[PDB]
Amino acid sequence: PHRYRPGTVALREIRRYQKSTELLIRKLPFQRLVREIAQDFKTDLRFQSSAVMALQEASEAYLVALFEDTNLCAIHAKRVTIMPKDIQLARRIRGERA
Amino acid sequence: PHRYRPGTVALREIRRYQKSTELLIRKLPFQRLVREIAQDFKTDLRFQSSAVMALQEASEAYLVALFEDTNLCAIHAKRVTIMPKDIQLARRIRGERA
Amino acid sequence: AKTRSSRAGLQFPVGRVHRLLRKGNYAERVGAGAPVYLAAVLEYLTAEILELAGNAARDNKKTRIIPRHLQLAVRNDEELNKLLGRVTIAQGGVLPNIQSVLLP
Amino acid sequence: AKAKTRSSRAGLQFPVGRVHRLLRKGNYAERVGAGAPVYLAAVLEYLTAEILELAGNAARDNKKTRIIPRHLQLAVRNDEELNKLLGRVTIAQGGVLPNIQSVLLPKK
Amino acid sequence: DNIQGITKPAIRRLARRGGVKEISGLIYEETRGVLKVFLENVIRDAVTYTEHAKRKTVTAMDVVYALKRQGRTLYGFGG
Amino acid sequence: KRHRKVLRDNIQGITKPAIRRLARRGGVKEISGLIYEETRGVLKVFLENVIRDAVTYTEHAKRKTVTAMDVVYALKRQGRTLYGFGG
Amino acid sequence: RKESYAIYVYKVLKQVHPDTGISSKAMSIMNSFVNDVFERIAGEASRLAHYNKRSTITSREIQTAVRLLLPGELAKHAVSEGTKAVTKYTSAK
Amino acid sequence: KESYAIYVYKVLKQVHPDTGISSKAMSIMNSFVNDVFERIAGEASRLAHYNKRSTITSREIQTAVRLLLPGELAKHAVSEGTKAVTKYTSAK
DNA sequence: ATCAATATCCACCTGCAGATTCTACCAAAAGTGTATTTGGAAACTGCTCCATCAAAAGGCATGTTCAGCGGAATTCCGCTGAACATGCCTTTTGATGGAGCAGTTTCCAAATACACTTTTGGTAGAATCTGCAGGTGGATATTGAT
DNA sequence: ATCAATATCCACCTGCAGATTCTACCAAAAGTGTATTTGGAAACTGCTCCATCAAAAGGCATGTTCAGCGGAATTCCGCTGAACATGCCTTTTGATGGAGCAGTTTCCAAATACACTTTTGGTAGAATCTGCAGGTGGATATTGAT
Repeated sequence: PHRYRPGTVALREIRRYQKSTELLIRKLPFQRLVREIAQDFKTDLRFQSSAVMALQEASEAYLVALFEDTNLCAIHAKRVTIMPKDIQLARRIRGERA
Repeated sequence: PHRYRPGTVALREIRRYQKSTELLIRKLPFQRLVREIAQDFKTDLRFQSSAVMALQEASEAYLVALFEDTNLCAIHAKRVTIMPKDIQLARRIRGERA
Repeated sequence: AKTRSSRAGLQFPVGRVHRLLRKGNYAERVGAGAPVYLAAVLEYLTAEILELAGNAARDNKKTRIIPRHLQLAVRNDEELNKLLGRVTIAQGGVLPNIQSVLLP
Repeated sequence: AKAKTRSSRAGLQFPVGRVHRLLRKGNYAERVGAGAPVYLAAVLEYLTAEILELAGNAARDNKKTRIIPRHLQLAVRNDEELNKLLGRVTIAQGGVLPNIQSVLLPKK
Repeated sequence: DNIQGITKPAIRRLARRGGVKEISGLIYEETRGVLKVFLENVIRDAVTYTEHAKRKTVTAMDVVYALKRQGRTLYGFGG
Repeated sequence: KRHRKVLRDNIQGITKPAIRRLARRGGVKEISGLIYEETRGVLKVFLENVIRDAVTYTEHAKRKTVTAMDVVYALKRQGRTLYGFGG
Repeated sequence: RKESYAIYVYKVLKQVHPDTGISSKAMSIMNSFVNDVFERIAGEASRLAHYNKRSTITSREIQTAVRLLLPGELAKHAVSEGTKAVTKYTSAK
Repeated sequence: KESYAIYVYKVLKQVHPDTGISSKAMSIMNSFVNDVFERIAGEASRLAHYNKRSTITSREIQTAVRLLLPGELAKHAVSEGTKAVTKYTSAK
């Protein structure tokens, strides 16, 4: 009965995903959200396949970087577990809450 | 002898300067710093007095906003004393050396 | 001979703005309605910020609006604060604000 | 056969006639000098070479011959200057640079 | 719900590419809310460019133009 | 004075009391001793960058005098738009 | 001659606060505000028109620009005020 | 539908004769060239207007470049530029 | 809580510099009125490519177990905030010479402006190749338990 | 240190999806040859305001003492997230009508362009006006020792 210790697989995932470039969010679900959010701005809309793709590419690129800054904030407070206050602080200094 | 406890005069000062708008850096000294840097950049330059005031106005608005961010990074660390590490965290997130 | 501002019921100069559009090279042509619509929007916005600056002055027992008044009006209003989130109003100071953990 | 292209005269690969066309129809000024499209095309060609040269090496370094997005990202974010120039740009399918904060590594 | 369609495993994967080793349980919700605000801001601008061009189909360029205005310039889909 | 002298080390003109006052308006209650030199460093880089562009705008206009507009345009470039000096 | 939106800022000032004045430094900031917003809007109009292979900037471009630039309520009201002014200017004859 | 794709390819072959490029990569390059073009042209526009000038010349393009590109990159961009205008001006 | 030291609050009060007030000239605007030119809306349409339905494909939700991380409590010290003494350098008020900035007329190199001719860069349907990504196989490093 | 289980590399293989070399019809470019126009440099110069020297005085920077208390280091102990493998739902993949996105043709309302004519927003120059900055006293807090 084998088992990897806490964090050993996490580190492994970090290594894997920083090597690759594939989108990490499942497309269909992402597309639903996009369309849903849009319907609030103009009813009965169509989307070029590439329009949805540009938005997903932009969104993951954004979140990933926000996860980088969040990590730095957790670490600044001598932790290794990112928390909401960490995301809040980052966006706040980014001026996204200013 | 009467003596205010440590931190009382500090809050007094915060309320004092947040209630005012005059520049806080001595004028003449600031001007020499401008001339020194400009000069070690291109010799024989002149300055409208208002170009130096525009630079001081912007530099003080820049530093004050930076100290706020720094203050937040220190409190994030459960501290009340700002340190270089805080100023550096704020600039890295701000994208000034990220 | 009436001005286009009067014709449009505006206080801002419709001719100056139509002129400025041309000299700024933003397009080959500038329609007649453009300067009218823009002069109105410009006027509407200065009314808003002047309304708020005027109140700030009043609150600080002042009759003449000064920079700090403009700064208070902008930073205290979400929309304007957002519209000017990277603008620096010289001689405006900051809004009084002390984080909680710093108090006794 | 003869009428020589402006790009060939300036000894460039990039289209001077097009850069010139694009400056005019872009509404940047009333007039456009003759040298601007030349100078500007020269600058775009140079920068283009700079990135391709670096991205090419990233391809070599990965035992690959065809330059893909990943290669371009690796070339940009690894160059202080290019990285600064594209500090607020996102290269689709570029991924990030491999990087793990030390304090997150196993305590050896 | 759709926003809930952005699953824990996916958010965790993003965090990973971002270099995150340990993730608090409350991050997931927090993240969606952030992702939601992002999309609203961007889509709202794209759709404004769609209507301006009297169209019923948002185009990659409408998104690219939006992104550029948000200071989120994207290479790969035009412009 | 009698004169024409060398500018040198003026960054120290940004005194500790003056930096303290700025942190105050910034709502800061306690300052570590290492903040002052770090602040001078941050200020110097800020200035070098605005002056560099401003002075670039001056040269382009073949002038010897840096104007407030030069500084105002340099600030806009840098994303630090300034109101009150002609822009 | 150096043009300023000053007299116009002052007229509007008297409309909203009959007994209030403005210091010249405040007016200076106000003049910068009107120029700044003007440029952002015209700028947006400029691009909007190019993205559409249109050589003309109309009241319509100015409107989408305003929509893209100003926050919620400000945008709602500005569009209204501009529409209103065009409609009226239109009807003088 | 114009694009800098071919000229991008030509420059590629001078730098890495045996290295190819995927579409998605070519698309990224294209965006790159348009982005820089817009950034440089735009500054040159402002430059002229600030000085009440009606014309955008090589002068304006150079300064625009000094303001936009980072140190060393700018240095070379300025030379390449100056070179091309010279060669061009010295040709019948 | 009561009490003494100190800071803050604030309405009263007038000289001063910054704001509001004309009288003037005004050419630069902005408006007025043809004449010429055209950009783009509107209608009609043909091919894309976008939305939707079926199905074969595979990453996620769920419950359990527990080690390890994060916050609480305790402790010690050295650093940063008050407070105070001393004195210089910044701030202020003025004047002075002259460097440049900015105005004005002048006029040629360079740029717009068609018109004419040549050619290249993009689209398209067809045909062919080829870099590499999954897929296999086996070696070996890593990780974790004892 | 000794295995035992896994994850990680690697060298080789190969099918095909995306990269490519070819052909040709061609309109939008791009180059070219001529006549016309004009932006902005050179040259003269009026006059703003920038550099600078001067003197005085008090606001403030500097430097020291002293000890309160904030920051970091250490021990502890719950509980919360990570690992995991258990069984199933949604997503991904590939094929078919249709509605819009564009390519095209048209003609009219609207935007130049231009020659006057008239109204206005700037300005520098005189002079009076007026909010408030900053000095003052003393009455209401706010602090901190006891």
